[PDB]
Amino acid sequence: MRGSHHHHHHGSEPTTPTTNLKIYKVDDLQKINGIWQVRNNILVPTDFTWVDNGIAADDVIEVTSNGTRTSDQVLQKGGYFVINPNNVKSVGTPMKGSGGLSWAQVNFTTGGNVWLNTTSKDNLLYGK
Repeated sequence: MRGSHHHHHHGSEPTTPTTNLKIYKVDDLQKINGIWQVRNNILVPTDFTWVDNGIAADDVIEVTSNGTRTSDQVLQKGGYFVINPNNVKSVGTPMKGSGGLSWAQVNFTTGGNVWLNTTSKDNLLYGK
């Protein structure tokens, strides 16, 4: 209503950043909560709370071994991926449960809440 009208477009000429979102490991992804969910042996040795600790793959973007973002467009487990940071709202507070480590609530685009073994901040961002 009040000053709520404002349209803007992005840029088609992105420079060379220094914080490239390193690869993830698609160790196991299932149709979870009506949304494809992802797991990696690093952040998900096993037992990714499909509930919310599982990554709604839709929220992320599968990259190729070289780190190529959105190569196929359709996520698939058994490889690697990259969580679209732009689809990312933020990286939330961690919680110990999926095994014993630290799994943090990251706020993604579609799945909203998406947990990941947060035993590394560069984990989500980079996959550490």
